[PDB]
Amino acid sequence: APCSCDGDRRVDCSGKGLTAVPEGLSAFTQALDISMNNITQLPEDAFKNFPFLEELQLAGNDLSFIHPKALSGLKELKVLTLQNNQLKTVPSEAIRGLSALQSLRLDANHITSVPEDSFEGLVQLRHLWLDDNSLTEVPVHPLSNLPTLQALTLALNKISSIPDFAFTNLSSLVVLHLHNNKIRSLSQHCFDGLDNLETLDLNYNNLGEFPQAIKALPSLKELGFHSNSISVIPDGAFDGNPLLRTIHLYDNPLSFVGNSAFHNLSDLHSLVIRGASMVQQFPNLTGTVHLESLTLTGTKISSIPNNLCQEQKMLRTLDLSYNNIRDLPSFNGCHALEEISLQRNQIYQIKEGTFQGLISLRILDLSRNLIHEIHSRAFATLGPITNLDVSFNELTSFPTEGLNGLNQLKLVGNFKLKEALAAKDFVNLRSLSVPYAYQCCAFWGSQIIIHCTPSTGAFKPCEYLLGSWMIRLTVWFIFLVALFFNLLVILTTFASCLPSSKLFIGLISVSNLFMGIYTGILTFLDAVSWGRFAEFGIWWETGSGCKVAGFLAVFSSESAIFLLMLATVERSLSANHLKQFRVAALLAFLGATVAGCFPLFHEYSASPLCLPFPTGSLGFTVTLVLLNSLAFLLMAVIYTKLYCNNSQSSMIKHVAWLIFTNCIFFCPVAFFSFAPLITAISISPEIMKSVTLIFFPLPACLNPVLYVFFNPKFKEDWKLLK
Repeated sequence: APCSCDGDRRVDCSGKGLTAVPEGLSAFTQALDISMNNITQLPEDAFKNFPFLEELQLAGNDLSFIHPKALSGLKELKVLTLQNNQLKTVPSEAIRGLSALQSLRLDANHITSVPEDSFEGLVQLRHLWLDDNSLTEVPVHPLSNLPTLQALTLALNKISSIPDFAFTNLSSLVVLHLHNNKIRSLSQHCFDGLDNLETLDLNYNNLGEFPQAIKALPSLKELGFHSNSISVIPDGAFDGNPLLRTIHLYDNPLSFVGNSAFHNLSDLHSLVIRGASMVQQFPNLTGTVHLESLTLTGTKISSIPNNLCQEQKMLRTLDLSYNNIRDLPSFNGCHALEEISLQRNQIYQIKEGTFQGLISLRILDLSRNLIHEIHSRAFATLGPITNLDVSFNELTSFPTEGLNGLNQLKLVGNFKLKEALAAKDFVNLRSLSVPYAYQCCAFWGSQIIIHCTPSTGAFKPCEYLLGSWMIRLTVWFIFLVALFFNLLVILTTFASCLPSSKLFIGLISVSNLFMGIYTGILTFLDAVSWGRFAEFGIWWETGSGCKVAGFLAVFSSESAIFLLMLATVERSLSANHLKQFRVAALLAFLGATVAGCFPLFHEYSASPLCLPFPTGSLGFTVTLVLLNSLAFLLMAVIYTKLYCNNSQSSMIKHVAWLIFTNCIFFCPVAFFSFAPLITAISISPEIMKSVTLIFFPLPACLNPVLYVFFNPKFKEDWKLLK
């Protein structure tokens, strides 16, 4: 086939790379399609062989120059297309005989300018396209020869401004597109004569002032000018546009908006305003009763008018975030509204009648406010609510009537909400997020799974504080032994009436007795609250008892590591000083106090075991660990010198055993104290909590044991005591 064909008397020579006009075709060819080839010019009477031509298509052909008699002879074709070409100037002297055109597609061309005598004889054209071009000005004079043009596009060009009386002859214009353009300014009377204009396009431009000249476009129904540089919509700017019904103005530096500028718009269907910070009061909405959305964000208004919902009967979406509203009105008569999103405001209270008559509500966003009280019956009138977001407020008690269908609930940030909510009034709940991890223990941490957020575990226990009945029974002996044997050592040491060795041993017995007092407090708490801990956990962690428990635990643990680093400096120094060793044993019992009194003011609240480093803030924990490690290193370094260096032989043996036991028993706690750094090969918190719970009070359990059944001076002093 010289050239691919079809059965509707049409030749479709696409995809062939012709270098000339096809020949030998039928004289009855209805449409000549020769697109996507490589011909650059046509001789005269190139299309004389086709007297009955209607649809000529040579787009994507890359024409360069046209002979001013080649296209002649076509006195009856309809649509001419020459896009994706490189025509520098319009065939103005060649389109004179093209008197039967209906659409001239000269877009996607290299047109830089049109001549004055263009568009003559085209009295039947309907569509004009000059898109993706390089025209510097609007062709006013040539456009004057188009009295019946129906749709004109002038976008993607290099025009900077449109002068006055530049569009009078286009009496049948209906579509005007000027997007991705550079025009900056326009005159008062530039747009006159377009009485039939219905859709106007000006977006993606740079007009710095409101195009007030739109007062003469009565038939405008779509108005898009978004992504511009406008900052004030004046007062009364849409008087001449009553049939208008869709405004586009988003992404602009709108700073101020007039109070009565949005009135008498009966066909408006949407309204979005974000960033008008200079607006102080709610706009006048008289005459606009068919609107479906009000998105007023970034504004300083303070009071919702008390009758929007008796006038806007078709409202569906209400978004008033990022405002300064303080008082909320009655929402009765808002039947079709389903998208209330009042957030980032200054509302402080919710009344009974605030949310009455809302039968179609489905979304609520009352977060980031200062609501301190909510009525019990407030939510009893609502219908099929699904989302309720009240997080990050100042609530103390949460009503529960009429919230059985809440699919998703959010409550985080209400720190003063101590009361624990029940699981009977939220049977149809899918996602919950509460202020304290122990309020989640009542939804179980059937068919579907809730997903609580502050998450429970073993360092935030939900039934037992200690663990199984093995960690329980061993903490009960470490308490009994550390109490009774320490009391016995104190009694025999400080009631025989001392040298500077015996006094130090008695003081390390006092600081072990206080540690035993701390672990006893822990086991009584576990015992009282057996079988349930949610009831007592909130009262314990946010209470004041945890402060005393932590004070005793840290004080007993660091007053016995500095009273054993001063007892190695009294043996190395026997290789005089009764006064000084007695005034340095007060500065060890008062230096210890500072550390505990300290975490009490600046923490003891990240575990129920009330310690500072079971887990680890990167403050007190790392400092305690570093100080204890250096003291133990120096303690061994000092004794190492004495190691290489009667009653003196018996005391040396006792202090060496004390230092070995205390060094050995401390390594598990130090090693597992750095849990986040190494995760202990993804060790379970339950397992490591156990070992940091048993092995921590252990050293202050055999110090008075080792000393009472294996040291010569305990026998003698016992006998001088009877």
